[PDB]
Amino acid sequence: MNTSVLADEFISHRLGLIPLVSEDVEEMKYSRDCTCEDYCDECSVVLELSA
Amino acid sequence: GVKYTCGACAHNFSLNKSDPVRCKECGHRVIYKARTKRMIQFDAR
Amino acid sequence: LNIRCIAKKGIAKEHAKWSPCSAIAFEYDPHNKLKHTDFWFEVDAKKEWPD
Amino acid sequence: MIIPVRCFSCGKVVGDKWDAYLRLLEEGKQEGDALDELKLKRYCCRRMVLTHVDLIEKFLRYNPLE
Amino acid sequence: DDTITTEDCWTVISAFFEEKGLVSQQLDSFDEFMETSIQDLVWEEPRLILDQPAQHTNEKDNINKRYEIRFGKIYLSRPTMTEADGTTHAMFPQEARLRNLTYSSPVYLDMEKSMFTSIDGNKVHIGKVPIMLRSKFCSLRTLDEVDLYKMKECPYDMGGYFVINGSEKVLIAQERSAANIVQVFKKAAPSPISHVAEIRSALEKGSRLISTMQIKLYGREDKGTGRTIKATLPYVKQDIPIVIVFRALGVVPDGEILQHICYDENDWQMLEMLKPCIEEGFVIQDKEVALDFIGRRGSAALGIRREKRIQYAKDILQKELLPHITQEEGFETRKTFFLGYMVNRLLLCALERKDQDDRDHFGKKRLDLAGPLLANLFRILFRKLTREIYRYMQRCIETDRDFNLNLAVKSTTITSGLKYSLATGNWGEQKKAMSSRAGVSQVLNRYTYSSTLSHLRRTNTPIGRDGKLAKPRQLHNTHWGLVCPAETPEGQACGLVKNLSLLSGISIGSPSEPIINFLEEWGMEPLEDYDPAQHTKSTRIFVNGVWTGIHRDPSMLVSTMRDLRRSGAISPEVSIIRDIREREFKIFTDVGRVYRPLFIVEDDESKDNKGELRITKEHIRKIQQGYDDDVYGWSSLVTSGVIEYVDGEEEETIMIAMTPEDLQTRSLNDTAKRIKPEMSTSSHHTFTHCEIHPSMILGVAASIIPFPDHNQSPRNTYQSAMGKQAMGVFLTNYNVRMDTMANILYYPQKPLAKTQAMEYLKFRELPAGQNAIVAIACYSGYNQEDSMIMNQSSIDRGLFRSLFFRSYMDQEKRFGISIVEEFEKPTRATTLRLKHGTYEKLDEDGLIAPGVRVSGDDIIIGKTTPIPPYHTKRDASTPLRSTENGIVDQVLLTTNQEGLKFVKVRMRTTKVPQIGDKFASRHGQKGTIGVTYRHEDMPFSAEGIVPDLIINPHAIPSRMTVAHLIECLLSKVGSIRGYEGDATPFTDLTVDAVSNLLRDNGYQSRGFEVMYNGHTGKKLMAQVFFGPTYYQRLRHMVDDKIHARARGPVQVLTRQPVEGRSRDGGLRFGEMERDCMIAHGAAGFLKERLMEASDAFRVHVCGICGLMSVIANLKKNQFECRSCKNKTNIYQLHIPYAAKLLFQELMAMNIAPRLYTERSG
Amino acid sequence: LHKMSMMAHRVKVMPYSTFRLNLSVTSPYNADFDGDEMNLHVPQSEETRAELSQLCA
Amino acid sequence: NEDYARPEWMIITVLPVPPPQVRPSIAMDETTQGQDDLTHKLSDILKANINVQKLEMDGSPQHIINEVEQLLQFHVATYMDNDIAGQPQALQKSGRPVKAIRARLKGKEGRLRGNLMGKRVDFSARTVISGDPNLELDQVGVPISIAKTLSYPETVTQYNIHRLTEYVR
RNA sequence: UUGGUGUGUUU
Ligand SMILES: [Mg+2]
Ligand SMILES: [Zn+2]
Ligand SMILES: [Zn+2]
Ligand SMILES: [Zn+2]
Ligand SMILES: [Zn+2]
Repeated sequence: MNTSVLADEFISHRLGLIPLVSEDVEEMKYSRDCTCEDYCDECSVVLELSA
Repeated sequence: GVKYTCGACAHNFSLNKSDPVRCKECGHRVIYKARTKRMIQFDAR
Repeated sequence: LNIRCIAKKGIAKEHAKWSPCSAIAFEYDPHNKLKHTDFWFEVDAKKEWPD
Repeated sequence: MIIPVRCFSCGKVVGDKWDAYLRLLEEGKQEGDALDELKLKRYCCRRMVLTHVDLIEKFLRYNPLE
Repeated sequence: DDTITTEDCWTVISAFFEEKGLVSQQLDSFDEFMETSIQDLVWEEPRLILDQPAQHTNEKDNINKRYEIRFGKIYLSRPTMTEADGTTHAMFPQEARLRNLTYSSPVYLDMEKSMFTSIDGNKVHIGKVPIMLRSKFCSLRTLDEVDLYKMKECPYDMGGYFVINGSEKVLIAQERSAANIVQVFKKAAPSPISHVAEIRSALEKGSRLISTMQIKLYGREDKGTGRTIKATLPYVKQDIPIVIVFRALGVVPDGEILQHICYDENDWQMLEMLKPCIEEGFVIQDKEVALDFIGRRGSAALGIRREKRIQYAKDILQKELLPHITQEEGFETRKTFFLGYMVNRLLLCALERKDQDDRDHFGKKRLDLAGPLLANLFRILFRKLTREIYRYMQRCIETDRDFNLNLAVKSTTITSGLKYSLATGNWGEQKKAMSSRAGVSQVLNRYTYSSTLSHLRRTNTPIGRDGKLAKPRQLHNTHWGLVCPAETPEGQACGLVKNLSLLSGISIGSPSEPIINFLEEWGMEPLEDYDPAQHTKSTRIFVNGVWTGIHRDPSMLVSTMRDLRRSGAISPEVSIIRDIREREFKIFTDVGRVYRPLFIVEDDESKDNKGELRITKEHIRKIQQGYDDDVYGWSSLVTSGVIEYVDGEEEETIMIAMTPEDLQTRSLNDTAKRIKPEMSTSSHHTFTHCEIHPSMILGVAASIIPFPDHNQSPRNTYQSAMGKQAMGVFLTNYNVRMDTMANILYYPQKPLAKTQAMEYLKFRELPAGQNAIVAIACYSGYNQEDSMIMNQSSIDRGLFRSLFFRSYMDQEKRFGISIVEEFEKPTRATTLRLKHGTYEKLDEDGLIAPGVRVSGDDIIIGKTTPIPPYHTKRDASTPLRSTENGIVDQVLLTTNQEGLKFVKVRMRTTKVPQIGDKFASRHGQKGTIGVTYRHEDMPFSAEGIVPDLIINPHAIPSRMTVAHLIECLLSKVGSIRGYEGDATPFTDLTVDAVSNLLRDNGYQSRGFEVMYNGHTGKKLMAQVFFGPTYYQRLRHMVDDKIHARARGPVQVLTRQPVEGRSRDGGLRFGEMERDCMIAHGAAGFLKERLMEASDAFRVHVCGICGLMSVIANLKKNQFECRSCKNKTNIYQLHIPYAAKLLFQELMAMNIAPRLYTERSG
Repeated sequence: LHKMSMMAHRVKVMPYSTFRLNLSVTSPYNADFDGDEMNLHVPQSEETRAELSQLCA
Repeated sequence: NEDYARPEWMIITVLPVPPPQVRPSIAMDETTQGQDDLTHKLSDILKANINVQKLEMDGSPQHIINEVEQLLQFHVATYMDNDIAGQPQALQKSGRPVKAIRARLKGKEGRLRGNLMGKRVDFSARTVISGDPNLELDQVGVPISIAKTLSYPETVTQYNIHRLTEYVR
């Protein structure tokens, strides 16, 4: 749910620029060869946010 | 059935394709639909 | 504002939101002893290009 | 509008350094010296904060849409 | 005091642009309209009179039943939306724009109907005058920016423009020729007529054309033996001699005509050219016989005897000739002495004691804004109202009914007229569609903010386009500070279109009568005591086109009056202008003079201010307090005597230095600075004016440009005519506005080469581009001729990524009292002609819910009409365009003007700046994104900086735009020292200061850093020049001009494929393409093109009469040339359908093309 | 404007939707790259294909 | 010449009617047909025709004849030409002039220069260009969508079956 | 899947 002063793909863009920790990342596989049809908890870090 | 959002008092009121379309609180005649029940998607690039 | 993101694993080739790092200096032979570079110069080559 | 995240040229994340930049401006600093203190030394992360002009305050000047 | 520096002039500009804002010219003259013009257009012709007097098959009932209506006061208010419900409420410009409304007010009027009894109907809404935004008589002049966000109006909006049928329209200041000035033009040679003295008349009140007296010197250069002249008059059919029309105006003898005209009995050359005029005009010797003579040509009617023939001639010489001077009589001295000045003048120019006059000397023109335009069109439909009431009166007096007048005003008249005449601007009554000045009012453009800022100021020129003449297209040199020497479009408009400068103001229109009182207030002498032999040296004085008297010494008077404008006894925008050369002295008060301000140099050796500027620093401290030391804005400067206004006529009589360091004569040989001229001609000048600032000569889309004073001026014109196509932020309320075009540029940066002028277009607080990294270096041939390189990773970081908005529309129609429309989801059964998209995305109520991803070719607004008397509904859906994708924002739903429903939808998506998208420098070095490189493959300097935009070396050295380099350098320095460097032109900012600062902050002096290959790191042999610069985004993309077409839509009329992109038309394989196909000669390709990928069409011919009359039944397979009884001599052909169209058209005009298929001889 | 202003070519298929050229052909068509439009007619027969390929190349 | 141009044929007793392809009705707003101006003008001609034949069948005041005949001549004049010198034009129901047959033939956008000598056609395409030196001299870049839209008919022969079947696939 | 006018912009 969005009702902001900012549009949507705008905020998805800015979220795409956000720095994460990936120190442990090589035991996480690539998305396009991970053994799930659309996302599960083998290859995702699901952020749900609602401020 | 649709939440027609009021343009003035933010009231979620559905109209039965029959009601004259105004604000129930001040006569403000502007409505808009609200967002769907679906989930929107984006690829964040 | 209620948002739900997935996090998946891409490289800078897909897009630069997966940039690991920021800015890379690089230099070799700071005194041009190979004459690989050639200065443009008004007056005199030694004076104007700072060390 | 509102501060971007990285630089446009290099890619050092800068977006956090907006609020600190205004707070350093409040004391009477000069803008170059304020960028000096924040460790912004290439001009890439100097134009990504120095030029930037702020509209989203004006968007929150709209007394409530809903 | 001290030196008035540069920033002191920026104090001056802050006071000006905090008083007026920008668009004074709309607002203040529209205030003039609403305050006075309608009151006087009503009280122009206030009464009608009927009478049905006598012999009504009467009992000799001789009764002057005179039916007399007198119009009175107007009533003015807020706009009002009377609902279909009937309720009235305060409409507002948001509620206007959302609802296709017309921001229009009640204009009421009371009617004083009276009756003569000499025997021998309340506040009607008479019309809706639409109200401009931000006016006094809009409800948003006042009221609290806080509440303006509560009322959806942006504070950095400025208004100026109107609202019609929803959308926004504007008024171009249309540019008419000046009235009532005594011109002389010379005529072209293949003609017996060489010199001309012309005028165009128009009444003082009202400003409306009536007469056009013309003079034509008979005589080519030594052709036309009698070198005498005739006149041409209004309401005649033929040229009439000069001395005869003199004797017609009431001066018969030869001696008094030479006394009126001639000023020198020793000017025997001109006196010699005089004599044949009198010797030709001998045959008409006194007044009434000349009156009878002009009765014979000019519409005095046949058989209408001498006394009424001569009456009519006295009417064309009472009214209908020299009307603007006066329309009462008794001042034949005023009339004839005006014409004696004309004869004086035309003989001055025919002996060439002068140049010819020229068309474009810009004081000799005027301008028409919203004020005079509403005056004219209101006058027109007001006369139409007059005769409508008159029509209804002569029907309800025959049957003699006490009419209430409230069914006697069908007030769709003036509302319908003004609504159409700003809807398309075909300016006039719609039943005067052609012969009318087309394109008055325009769609206002909201693509970006500065574009609107220019476009609200724009003037246009009606020469038409008939005449390719380069004299009206010249930048003629009255233009200093009045129009824009940069901005004008490319092509058909060029030379015409004049953007009012950043020091333009529009002079309103003022009571000339107190100015007359100022004239006679000092002993100006009247016109009836005038003998030029008694006074040859007196000064003859004009008020807007009437010579009103004479006086000896203009100097004391221009001192007094010029100081009374320096005080304020006059309107301070009235140009009191002196000449000394003509022994003449004019005062214009006219509407539409383009004035400009200058710093009043103390031009007078009376005190030590002489040579210096009168502007003190105490005034500067006063402007920085905001008040005077017991309100002090720009108005008090104007009424202080520090700044005087001049229009183009006083531009003749001034003396300017450019900058205030040139007023004192200054102190060398430094090779950084610029070289002002010495001005050592006058040892002791009297400078009267010095410029406030030179970058105030520009237009609004011209002051944006960083250093315009270092370029080749076509690139200045290009940059000004591209600055309007920036993507940016247009107004800050794009959430609530619904407009068909809107685009937000994401990340807008104020340019590091800001000006000092961009404070006053707010562009540093609403920019329309970015600073990306310039690196002018041929890299891999991809910037060969003006293409460029762009780093894809920088776009991925968000470079210039673009919001895209669009508003659609639909409404309900009513096809019967019980038969209306309904936006519903149509079935696949009950409804006719479903669109070949799907319907799934529609909802229960016909309008798609937001949040839903939308593609092209599928519905949003399904307007189903049931066919008036299964399968009885019409599918008339309004779809999304065939090119677009998106996700939907804010789906408006409401009620129309009509009372039925109404819709508007604001779809949106976001466009990635990709390969082919045009970009632009700030010096025109434009082009497309040639290629995209990822991050590592760029060249990169010693620290890690890569670039993002790589214009070509070969783009520079011929285009000669050295300002672009100066911007890049100043950019890099102001980045590193971290502040925005003043690049407003014409300062002492050289290149040397920038060079020294870049070096002394630890760099190379002339820009270069040693950059590398990204594919080796083997150093690039030459050092590469490299920095930031301000970039922008022009409105074109490649996703709007790609198109290809196999087949599809053909017109019914000609079966050749259709025209336009929007219907997926086809291209015009035009004439000169066929020419080059002939030159190559391979005509078999041409027979492919004009037969086979077009209207291939098959007909038949009877071989005897050769025609195509042969009726073709095919499944019965029979034929009959019915003019011949031919059934066998039958062939078919293969011709273009348009060629067949030619044949049917011709045979319907009776020419007979007959096609015999064999050579005959 | 002259008999080279239509010239035949060959097809190379590229993404990223613009027309690509050689830059030696910039002189005869007189095209720069500040946004010109250049059209592309297509033969629909064998005959016209050989016509173009032997003369207008 | 007798069998082709016999100068009693330069006076029209019988003015033909073209078929309605040359004046076909246009959907004003998808229920009502605004007519082409030829239909309006042939209707005006037939109205003045019947008001001619009305006079010789009753009491006729001898210049009522003359004016209705001269009006007939006027309507036949504006059927082929609304540009005749000296006289005002034939006018429509908007304030616009009438589209004659002469206006359908002269001018830049008539049928010949606008439709026959040069016209619009199909199998075209159009875009904005870009330089690319990594190419030969006889090569031009093709965006993919333009390759999708346009096509070329290659004949199915005995030496190209396999690829063309693949292009089906 | 309208016509027909008219305006502004691209080379
Ligand atoms: Mg060009
Ligand atoms: Zn998984
Ligand atoms: Zn409400
Ligand atoms: Zn940076
Ligand atoms: Zn025949």
